[PDB]
Amino acid sequence: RFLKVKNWETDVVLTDTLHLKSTLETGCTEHICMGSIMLPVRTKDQLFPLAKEFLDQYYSSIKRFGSKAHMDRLEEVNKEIESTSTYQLKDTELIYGAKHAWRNASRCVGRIQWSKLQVFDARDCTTAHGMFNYICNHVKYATNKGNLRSAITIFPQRTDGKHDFRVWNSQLIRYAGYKQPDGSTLGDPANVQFTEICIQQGWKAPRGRFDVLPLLLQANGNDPELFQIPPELVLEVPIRHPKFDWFKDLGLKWYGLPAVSNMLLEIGGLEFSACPFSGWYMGTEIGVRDYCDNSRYNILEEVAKKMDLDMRKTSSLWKDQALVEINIAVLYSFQSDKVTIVDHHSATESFIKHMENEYRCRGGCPADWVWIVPPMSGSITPVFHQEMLNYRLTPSFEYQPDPWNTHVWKG
Amino acid sequence: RFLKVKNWETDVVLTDTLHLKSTLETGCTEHICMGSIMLPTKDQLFPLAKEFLDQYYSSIKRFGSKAHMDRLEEVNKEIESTSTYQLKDTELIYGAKHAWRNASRCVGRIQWSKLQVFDARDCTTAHGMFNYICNHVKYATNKGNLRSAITIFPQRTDGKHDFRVWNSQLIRYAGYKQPDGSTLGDPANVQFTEICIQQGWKAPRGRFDVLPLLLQANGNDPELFQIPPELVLEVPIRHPKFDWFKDLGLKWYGLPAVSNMLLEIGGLEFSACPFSGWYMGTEIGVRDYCDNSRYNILEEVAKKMDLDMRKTSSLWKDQALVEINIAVLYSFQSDKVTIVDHHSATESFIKHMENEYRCRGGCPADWVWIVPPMSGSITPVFHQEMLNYRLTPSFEYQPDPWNTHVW
Ligand code: HEM
Ligand code: HEM
Ligand SMILES: CC(C)(C)ONC(=N)/N=C/CC[C@H](N)C(=O)O
Ligand SMILES: CC(C)(C)ONC(=N)/N=C/CC[C@H](N)C(=O)O
Ligand SMILES: C[C@H](O)[C@H](O)[C@H]1CNc2nc(N)[nH]c(=O)c2N1
Ligand SMILES: C[C@H](O)[C@H](O)[C@H]1CNc2nc(N)[nH]c(=O)c2N1
Ligand SMILES: [Zn+2]
Repeated sequence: RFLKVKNWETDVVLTDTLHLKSTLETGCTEHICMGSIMLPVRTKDQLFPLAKEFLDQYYSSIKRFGSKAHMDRLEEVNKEIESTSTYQLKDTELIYGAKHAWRNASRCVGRIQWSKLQVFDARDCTTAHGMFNYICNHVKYATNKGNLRSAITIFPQRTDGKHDFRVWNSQLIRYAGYKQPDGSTLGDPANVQFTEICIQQGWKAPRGRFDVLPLLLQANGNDPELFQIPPELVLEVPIRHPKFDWFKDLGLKWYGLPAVSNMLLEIGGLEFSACPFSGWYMGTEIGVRDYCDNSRYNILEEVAKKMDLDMRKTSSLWKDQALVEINIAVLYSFQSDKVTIVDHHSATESFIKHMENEYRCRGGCPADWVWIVPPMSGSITPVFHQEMLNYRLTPSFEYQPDPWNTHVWKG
Repeated sequence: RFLKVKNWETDVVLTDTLHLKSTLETGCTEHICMGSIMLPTKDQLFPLAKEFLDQYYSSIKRFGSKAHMDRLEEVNKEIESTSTYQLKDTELIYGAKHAWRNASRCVGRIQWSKLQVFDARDCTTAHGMFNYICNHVKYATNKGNLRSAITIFPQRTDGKHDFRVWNSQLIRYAGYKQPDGSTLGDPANVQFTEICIQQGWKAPRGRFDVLPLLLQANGNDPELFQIPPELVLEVPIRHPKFDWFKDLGLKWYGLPAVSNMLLEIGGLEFSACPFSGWYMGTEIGVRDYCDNSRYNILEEVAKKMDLDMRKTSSLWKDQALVEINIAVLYSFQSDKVTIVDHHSATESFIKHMENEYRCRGGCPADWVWIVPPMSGSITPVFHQEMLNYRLTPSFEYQPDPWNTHVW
């Protein structure tokens, strides 16, 4: 079966055959579309087919399908599964797998870069202090003094589900949030619960508006331990505006390295529950979502006030005006400090070229429109006008429950 | 089978049960989501009529009453005898209001119960269609105080006597390709404009020419008619702070009136059912003005503002976009023509969704269409999970009649 997608701006039609290789479910049926829903211990039984599927994919990628080397590796993995009930990936397969999980990540607009990912193998790690050291190294390598380099660090895979490696932080670098007794929040409201955990674990909080959170790291199913990332390793950018000189007096800054640390990487049926990965920011992530969501720093009012916009009626589009100015400031600030950032026009234009390339060479590109379209100026970006098909390919990044909801405390 | 939708800004969770009555299919499967794709007999008819009459009698609290049974009996008799049936006025009005209520792509549905339904099932000629349409235009326009309306022409019979309005909206601007290679007027309408010219329209060959109506009665060849200019309320576009903005010479029409969809009620198909409400500002200022394949005016506006257009990261497009949209709203408001901004409309839709969840058990909604085409995440609909499913009565797409019609 072939499926066609059309761009309604250009009339370019593309044909998808890659969706035939999709195995996992979407959440949708013939009777309900769940496309806007945010979120819609294995036996040998299920493990060998998943491993075989993966190694067939790997050996095809390297022009070695059906080779002696291919056959010997299936045999070796099969015996390892029946003998030990799991298996170990070769380094080459781990690299291939991690790059493909990114290539397959349908919510990711940055995937033109997928083949340039630095994979750090941390599968020899055994303790939280060991995890801390690997994570400092990733941050320093990825940051590269502002010339950001995409990277992933991969800790040991799940075994019995009782010995999991987890990074409890949702990102390696994030700011603390504090709920005040009057009901207001200081800092980032998204991180209040996590910040309360850290404090309970013994972090002494500076209690300001941009406190970089400590790492909370669980090795081998043990209780997590706290570590402060060396401040000299945390690159930050003070936010100012090219024309408005009062903008700096808002006291805003943000960190340069966006590093997702709470997802699960699945490769060939193996589950890597700690696999922090990092790229670089698209400006709207900070300027639209982190600053202007009502449930985040919520700075629209204060900015619009300073601009003396007409705030008595929404139809003045005061929020829209302030929104654009904030986003100019974020891009200006990062570019001026020589910290890698991409604007939403450049990023979406690149994605469309990536997507067309993938259709030609791969037969498809799964993509989640809801996530790919930027949270401001949607229809003046080419992706708004592009029909996409969303389906799930493995290797993949997957959500997993927050570890505080499932952890068995040792004491 | 019982489904939750969460708002991520407010944490409010709603439970959807209404989807279980979903009839038509979505295009999606368990393997693939098609959420962003724009267009994914006697024995057939009786269950459809029954399903509809059942929800109708339920709505007037008369389910299982004799009057309910008797109507079902009568229609069954009528289908058996005539192969079709005729809706009572009460059913027709209920059906059209509900087709709007069920429109998953419509952010304006808080208004769904206030719909003036004009029964045109007695219409027989293109001239009668023109008459009904002028009356709808004048009624809905109401000197700028717009009122929602639908006009319903006769239902499909054997399918070779279809009533159709060939136009995609009652009021739109012409488009002409030039020797230049550029396009004058609205490029969306270039093809329909050619069809009009080939049918005999003398086009005045300008940027904002109101197109003539091309009306097909009774499967006959369609015919041209000019809407009385005095019935077409238009708005010149100026800006509350930029004096040069009026120099661009932009205008738009006050009445958005979709005229190419098919209304399905109780299995009956109404192939000509033009309907109208009023504009949300972004439809004109973001889509009609700034789409690359529409009037595409961002470049000209940015220049006049003297923005740095050397690099995408200055956000010059985004800046001009906001200004264009301020100017659309200001202009309609100044001229006392109903318009709604995207903040107000989306806020209303959230309130409507809650009402529907509470009173009906859900609200089919298509997030891809509901979230405005600018400033998505600063509107509350961005953060609201929505379930998309197909309920009937419904408005459906149908093929353009020039691809179907036999001359
Ligand atoms: C290279 C620079 C990159 C840019 C500009 C980029 C851009 C983005 C953006 C804007 C989102 C949506 C984020 C949000 O709204 O929270 C995203 C999601 C995602 N990206 Fe990329 N990305 C990049 C690199 C990567 C890398 C290196 C990986 C993994 C190796 C990755 C995997 C994903 C995944 C798994 C998601 C979905 C996360 C979720 O569901 O919350 N990205 N990316
Ligand atoms: C009262 C004022 C109304 C407002 C502000 C409103 C708002 C909108 C908006 C912004 C769209 C998306 C249009 C587009 O992007 O092309 C839409 C689509 C839709 N609306 Fe409403 N609407 C209103 C009245 C109505 C009425 C009176 C009906 C039917 C009786 C209706 C049925 C629909 C349908 C069927 C669509 C989807 C059409 C398509 O797929 O192209 N609307 N509406
Ligand atoms: C971590 C990752 C995906 C590799 O980098 N990509 C990226 N630009 N952003 C991902 C999430 C960042 C999040 N939106 C934030 O604003 O902190
Ligand atoms: C009833 C009706 C016609 C849907 O009104 N709704 C509306 N505000 N617009 C719908 C389509 C109009 C189209 N987006 C336009 O910008 O011309
Ligand atoms: C409910 C809805 O799916 C949710 O708000 C999504 C919308 N699209 C998004 N897109 C991106 N990139 N990131 C997000 O957090 C979201 N949030
Ligand atoms: C490809 C994509 O589905 C298409 O561009 C849609 C996106 N969302 C939309 N939303 C509305 N309200 N109107 C539209 O025309 C579209 N176009
Ligand atoms: Zn779907």
